Amino acid sequence: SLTPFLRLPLTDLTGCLINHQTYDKCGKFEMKMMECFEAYGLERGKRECADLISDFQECVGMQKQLMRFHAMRNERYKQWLKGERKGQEFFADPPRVDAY
Amino acid sequence: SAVNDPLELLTNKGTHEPSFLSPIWNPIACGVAGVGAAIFINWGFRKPVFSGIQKHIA
Amino acid sequence: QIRLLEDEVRRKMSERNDYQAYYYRPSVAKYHRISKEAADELEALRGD
Amino acid sequence: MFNNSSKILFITIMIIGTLITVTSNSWLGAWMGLEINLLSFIPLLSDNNNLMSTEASLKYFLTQVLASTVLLFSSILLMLKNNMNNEINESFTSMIIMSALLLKSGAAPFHFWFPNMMEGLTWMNALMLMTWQKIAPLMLISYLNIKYLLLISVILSVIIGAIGGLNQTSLRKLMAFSSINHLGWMLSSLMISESIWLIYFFFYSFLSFVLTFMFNIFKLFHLNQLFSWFVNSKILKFTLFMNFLSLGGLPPFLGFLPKWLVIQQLTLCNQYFMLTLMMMSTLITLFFYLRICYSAFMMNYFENNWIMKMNMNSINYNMYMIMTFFSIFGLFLISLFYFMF
Amino acid sequence: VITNNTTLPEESELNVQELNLSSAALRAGAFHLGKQCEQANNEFMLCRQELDDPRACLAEGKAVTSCALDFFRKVKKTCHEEFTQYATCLDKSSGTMAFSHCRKTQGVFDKCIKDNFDWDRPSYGYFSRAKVIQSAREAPKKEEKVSYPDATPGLPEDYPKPPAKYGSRFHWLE
Amino acid sequence: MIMILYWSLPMILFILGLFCFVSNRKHLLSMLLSLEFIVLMLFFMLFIYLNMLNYESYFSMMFLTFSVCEGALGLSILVSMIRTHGNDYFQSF
Amino acid sequence: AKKVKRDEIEMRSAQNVIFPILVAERDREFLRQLRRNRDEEAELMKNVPGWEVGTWYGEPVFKTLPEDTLVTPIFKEFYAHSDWKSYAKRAHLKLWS
Amino acid sequence: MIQLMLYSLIITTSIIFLNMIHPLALGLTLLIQTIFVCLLTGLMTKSFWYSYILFLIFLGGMLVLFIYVTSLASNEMFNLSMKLTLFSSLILIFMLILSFIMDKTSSSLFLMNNDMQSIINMNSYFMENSLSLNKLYNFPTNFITILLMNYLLITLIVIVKITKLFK
Amino acid sequence: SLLKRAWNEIPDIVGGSALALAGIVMATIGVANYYAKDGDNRRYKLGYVVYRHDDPRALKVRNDED
Repeated sequence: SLTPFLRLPLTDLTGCLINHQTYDKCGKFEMKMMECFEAYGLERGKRECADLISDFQECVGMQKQLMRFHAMRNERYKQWLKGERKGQEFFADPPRVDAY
Repeated sequence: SAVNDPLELLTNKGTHEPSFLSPIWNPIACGVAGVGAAIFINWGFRKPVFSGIQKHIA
Repeated sequence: QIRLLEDEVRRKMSERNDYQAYYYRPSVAKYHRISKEAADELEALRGD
Repeated sequence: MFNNSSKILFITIMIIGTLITVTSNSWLGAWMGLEINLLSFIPLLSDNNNLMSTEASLKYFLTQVLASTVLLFSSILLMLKNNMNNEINESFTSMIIMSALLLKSGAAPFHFWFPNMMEGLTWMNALMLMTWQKIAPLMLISYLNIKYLLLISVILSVIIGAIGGLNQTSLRKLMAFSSINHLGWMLSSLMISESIWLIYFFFYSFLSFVLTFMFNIFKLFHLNQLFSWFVNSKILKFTLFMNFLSLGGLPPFLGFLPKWLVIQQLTLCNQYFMLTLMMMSTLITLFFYLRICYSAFMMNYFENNWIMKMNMNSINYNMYMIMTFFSIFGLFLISLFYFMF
Repeated sequence: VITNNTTLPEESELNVQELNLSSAALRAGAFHLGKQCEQANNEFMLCRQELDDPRACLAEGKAVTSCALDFFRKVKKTCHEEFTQYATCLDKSSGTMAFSHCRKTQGVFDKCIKDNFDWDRPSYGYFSRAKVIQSAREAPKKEEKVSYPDATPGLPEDYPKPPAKYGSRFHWLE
Repeated sequence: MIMILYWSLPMILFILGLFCFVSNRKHLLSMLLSLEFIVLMLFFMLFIYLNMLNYESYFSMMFLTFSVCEGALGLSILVSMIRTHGNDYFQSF
Repeated sequence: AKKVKRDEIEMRSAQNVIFPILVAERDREFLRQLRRNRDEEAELMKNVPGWEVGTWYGEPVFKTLPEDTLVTPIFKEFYAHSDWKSYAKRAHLKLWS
Repeated sequence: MIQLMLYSLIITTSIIFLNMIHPLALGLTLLIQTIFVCLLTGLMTKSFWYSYILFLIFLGGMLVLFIYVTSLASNEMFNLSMKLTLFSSLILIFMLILSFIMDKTSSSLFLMNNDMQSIINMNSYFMENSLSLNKLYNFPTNFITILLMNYLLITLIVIVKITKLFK
Repeated sequence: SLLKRAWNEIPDIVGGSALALAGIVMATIGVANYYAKDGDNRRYKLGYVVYRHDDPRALKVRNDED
């Protein structure tokens, strides 16, 4: 989080305003990051948090994972458009509802 | 030396003697300012610059 | 001579931002730790 | 604290709101503080006694509200697509946040509201908008780090900021244009460094604070009023008016000390071209200030007849010309300032 | 997220018998089942609580379902009519499946259990308490602290501060 | 694209709101109402983000409490303005 | 109120007894379905420029996680080869499809 | 399907919003928009708690000001145009049939409703608002609520300062 | 004087005010009574709480009846 310059006693209201960490799977990744940011400042740390920022972002952001799905299902439709998939094969089996 | 040593060049080896003016300058600048300001005060108010030296001392 | 040295050092120390000085931007995990504590405080508290 | 007791209250809430911003940890908190500033300031600006105050209020509100709207919005995007307040790099996510902040503080291309404001505002109300309503958006601009946008702002922060000042005859509009030019210096200075930016704003606050605070005292609202304002001797008419040249920061006026500091560090960054342009325009800023000082440099002009005596508040005058005396002999305090190292 | 290099179980490993019972079926036999098999559950979902990776908890999970299966087979043999009636109350009686509407059948079903195994219906909240248990898996994850050797250092309060060199080291020393 | 399928609708509405905010209207009421629609969209972007977040959700109130205050201030100055001039019509500007 | 707390706790006490059995029969289906789900992700992108199952054309989606770390797929991924009828059957149960 | 139909209804009403110029017609348009947005955020939320909240504050109370002060009425009533209605119906329908066509899932959000959370999640079996609104009151993030209430107090001090111009 | 004056003018507010003062006093009594028993090792725990033997929470679990 961008650093309040003055850090006066009224950062004490909004600093913990809204926290990623608590009760979040990404929160574990937040700690993996935010410790390093504390270690290397905010400028060298932003340089040297390659994996930490990548995964932390991926967990909440879901960019990489979700876009993988979008191409994955588009490709299913694309073969259907080319006609490879017919009325039956066009979809797979349904996961048991009690799963996930 | 013949050796451009950064640390030793920086080190407080001394040889810095303050003037009779070196420390005193600030006291006799701020006080001179405040005294002049009081004279400035009376000058604009159409009051004797000498008058009310309590303002000047403070 | 010393002034030229100071600028050079200030150039390096800004380029790398190694040292916790003028060219540093301290971060803070305190608020995240505090919220971590609040989460701990209330997990054990859950349930009457 | 102008007429009523509520002036103290809204000032207090305003301070808290803006102080939240400068101490805000995340964009949302900063946005929160900004809106609280929006509340606290509107009632002071919108005096119920006259008319012009009220029209300034819609324009101020109708502008700031959109600024806050866009600011928070662009915050979400940045802090979505980056999922983190400190993005790895400045992309299109971030320029919008500056464009919000630049409008909020009235920077170069987004300024037109700001002169129209001055007509409505009274003096200290104007003053208070001049000084304090520009801290928070600027300190946020510090966090944003897009070089080129600030640079276009700095380029245009003096051109209009001085060319318009040449044209205005209402002191209200001149102060607007004077600050937009000075705002050019802060913006460049903040692109360079922050400690120097902090200093320069403070001296600007001091200088603008004293300046308008006497204009409030004597209620001089038009160049004619300046030429006509009675003074017993027509000498303090001239001693007091040195500060109009401290605006340009010519060495023996203490406005030089900040401009020197910014110039020194800026050229140390090697943006020499930018210095030349701002500093070229500085002369145009100082140009119309001499246009103001035709009232006092020469003495014993043609005056109105009916006036015989001129009077003013003890408190305001006692405070005012202490600040002036510093604007006269400020440099020799070269030692007293140790925040430049 | 899963990849072909990752390890998963065997189809046969997953293929184990499951209860097939209804909500009313389970919620009827809940209490007298809870105390017979809690070690199974306890160590089972204890390892789940501490460690989330389910690949290892498969074995103890198989134990949990088997243990419940065993209990109901005993119920099936011994007290059928009593248990079935209690089940029929517990759903027909209310759309919220609350024990506070056919306690008479609950009592009689308890009588049959009292006659067969002579077990006692646990307390109102016998399972509500914490469960402090023994360690069987014996896999406490390691408590550790991270080390960034090259963190950004500052000036310690012990670093000697020799008085300044060359005044303010400014243009004319001032 | 994530934004094109998810955060797109909020954009399209938000931009349309601003354009209506800078259009031509007999008085300013259409403007205030225009920015009011924008607030609802502003809430929309805000909530989908706060929904990314397990419990940070509650920040809705903070934004809502602040937003309604802007509207109240908006109506405040307008209504005082009719009362001043006997009208708050853009022809007076 | 004592009576209200009495029965609610009984629900919660009966609650905890049931729960592990659901989790146990839950894990098997999760692992079973994941096996199949990876199979189809392999068998559907047979002819794709550089497809790498469980990743995005090479680099892993997650890296800080040690090896043999199982990350539950997001709900959409878990349903990446499913129809609406399946999807809604679980998603829109608060809303009562 | 409900989600994308709700996009469609919001799009259509938005087109209505940018056309209408009569203040009541605009204020009416906001009213519909608010119901729609409440519905939509509710779907992607853990529950409809916040939807009920902002409904009764934003719509229930606060749009009363807007309609009321916009009771200027234009001095005359609507001249309703059945054409923009028909276009509204027309644009709605083929957007609606496209909604029937569009990809069932991928055209849906990814947020995690209470149902779309996993079964194992021991936290999800609490009262739906308990764990969400926890830290609005528990320290050290509760003082901000105190700031909210005083902000509202100060808001009233402001309104009586602006709404009290000599009458 | 003021005592009967208010109790004659604004009876509902006087009655309401006495109610409020009553509530806060017993509320403070509630907090005190709450922390007599330490109020945090609560008898019944939401979810499924488990502890390995010797865990400081495990050492603290109430062994009482309810």
